[PDB]
Amino acid sequence: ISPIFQGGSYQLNNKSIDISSLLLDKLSGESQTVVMKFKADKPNSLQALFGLSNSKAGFKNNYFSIFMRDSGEIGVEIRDAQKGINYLFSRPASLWGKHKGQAVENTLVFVSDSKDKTYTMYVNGIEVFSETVDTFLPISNINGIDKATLGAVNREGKEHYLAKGSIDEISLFNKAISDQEVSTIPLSNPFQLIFQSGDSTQANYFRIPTLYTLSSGRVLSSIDARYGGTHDSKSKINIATSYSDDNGKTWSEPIFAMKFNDYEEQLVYWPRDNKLKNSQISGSASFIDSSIVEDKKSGKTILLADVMPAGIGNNNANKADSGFKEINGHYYLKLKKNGDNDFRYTVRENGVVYNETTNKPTNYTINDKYEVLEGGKSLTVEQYSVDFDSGSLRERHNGKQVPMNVFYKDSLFKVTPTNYIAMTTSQNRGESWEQFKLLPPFLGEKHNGTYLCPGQGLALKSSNRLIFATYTSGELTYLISDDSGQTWKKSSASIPFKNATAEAQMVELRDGVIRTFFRTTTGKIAYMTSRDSGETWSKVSYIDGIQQTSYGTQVSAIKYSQLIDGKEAVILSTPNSRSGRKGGQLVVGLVNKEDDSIDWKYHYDIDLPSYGYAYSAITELPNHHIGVLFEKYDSWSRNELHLSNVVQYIDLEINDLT
Ligand SMILES: Cc1cccc(CNCCS(=O)(=O)O)c1
Repeated sequence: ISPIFQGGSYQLNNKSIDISSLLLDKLSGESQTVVMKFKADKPNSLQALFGLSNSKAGFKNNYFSIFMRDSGEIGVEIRDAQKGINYLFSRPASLWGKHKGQAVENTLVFVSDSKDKTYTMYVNGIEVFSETVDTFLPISNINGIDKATLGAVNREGKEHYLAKGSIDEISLFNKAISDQEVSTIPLSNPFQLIFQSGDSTQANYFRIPTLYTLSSGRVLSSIDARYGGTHDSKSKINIATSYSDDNGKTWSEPIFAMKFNDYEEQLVYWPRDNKLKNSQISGSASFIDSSIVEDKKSGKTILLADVMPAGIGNNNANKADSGFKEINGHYYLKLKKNGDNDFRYTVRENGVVYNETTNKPTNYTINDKYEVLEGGKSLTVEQYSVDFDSGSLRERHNGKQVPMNVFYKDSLFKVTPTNYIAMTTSQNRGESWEQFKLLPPFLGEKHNGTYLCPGQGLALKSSNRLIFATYTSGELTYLISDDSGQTWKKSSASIPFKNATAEAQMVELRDGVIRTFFRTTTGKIAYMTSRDSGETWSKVSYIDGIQQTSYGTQVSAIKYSQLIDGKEAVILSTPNSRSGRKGGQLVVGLVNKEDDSIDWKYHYDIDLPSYGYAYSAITELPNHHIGVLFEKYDSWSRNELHLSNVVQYIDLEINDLT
């Protein structure tokens, strides 16, 4: 259908534009669609892009508006005082501001549908809200409407919510266009989605992106596929992967590298209201925090992730037990059988479940998949599904049986409720993944395991050494293998922090010289250096010129392959901010060969200082461009939980950065 109104090249410089004569007498019926292509690289704190209002005295709360905040939030108000209706819908972190230093044209599609009593907002190809009401209010049917306005809302004859930006195109339709029709509206996105709502994972949310370039040129990515909102475990979370064989231009339909089946994989819209947003899937096993490395010698790709048994996360992680028992200098996974008050069982060699009280083996064994078998026959449990239909979250048996896994809540045998580390491999560069194995304890029997640093592992260029960084209280604990990850050893490196979330990433500055950048509690990114390929580690220093928050955020890093201003180059990706997770930057450092110090010379703003930027992953693509996959929102803020499609991918070239 044609538009009833179509206009453009409107400059909003804190002066509203009156289009009432053009538009108001065209509006008819109760369903409308607004399509609007706009820029705002210097928004005011709070501004309206489009307004429909009763401007008369005493009717200040009769208007429709499409508004944004300088935090990147978008929303609408639909108010009529006489009808006693005051509707506000919005979603934080829905906008782009800048890309490569040019203002981004955001494509906004708002559908006001009177038949379905539903308001739907799309921005840059992403539905950010869809709200159904019991009492629909057509944006046209607001009492006494007499003004149509761009860049403000006219209330009692005055400009409210004055805007700074521009509207390249605006069109209105006296129809609620279909989801199908919306999909055909052309976009001007600076970004790409690799993982997204409705893909093969069926997770509505995603966190903790990774990126790694394989020697064949294939680019690999892993991520937390988060089902129960964006909450850290406890929840249901699988690890998913996707690859690109064309320098990041297109990406495979994702598959799982790590998954549990105790709970169904469900696409669920998690409540964002204050009473309910902290609802948590509370009985599901899960993974969290993946890290990737490629082993030159075997050609295998290796992926590690944290593992958590049902119910269990960071809060209630057994911080006094590794979950293994030492016997004769060997480690065995402890088990608790349904009905005991203690862990009276171990998984010895060949999965054989073994009674520790009697030292007699049982008729039960554990297969490669951590599944339970009795006399060689495989036991099952009934799966759970979740729903908010009763008003609050319910976790209910769903009728489907799945193999009994010792990480599950309904399992006859259960592991110790603490965090573990799992490892899987792919022989086909991420077209499929093996069953994972648990890594052994490194810090000992009574020490609960370390925490994987998400992102990349490090493959030393001049040898077969593989290193995965992990953290725990008071130290980083690097995991080192020289035999394609068959066996691992630890290299501990003390840090001056207790209970720090010390997510660390490494770059190889030259052959045998590793620098690790890590998150702290001080507001500065820290670093340490190894010169013997990770055997031993320097004292901690800190970077000046970049700010993080007191709680800090993960930082991603690569050694760039090409000299810049004639010097070795490292690239860092991080929020640059002491207030929140925003102001994303790539920072380019030039190495000083006389002392391996780094001059941080170029700062590249991914988008506005006020727009969200959290965890990230960077990689040098085979064409020497830079790929960035990142949380484009504040993943710390309690106001920005459970947003869909905010992990986004962009392509940069070095000259953009400098
Ligand atoms: C439950 C859990 C397991 C392993 C690691 C973590 C850390 N979560 C950090 C993410 S953030 O800084 O809170 O955004 C949590």
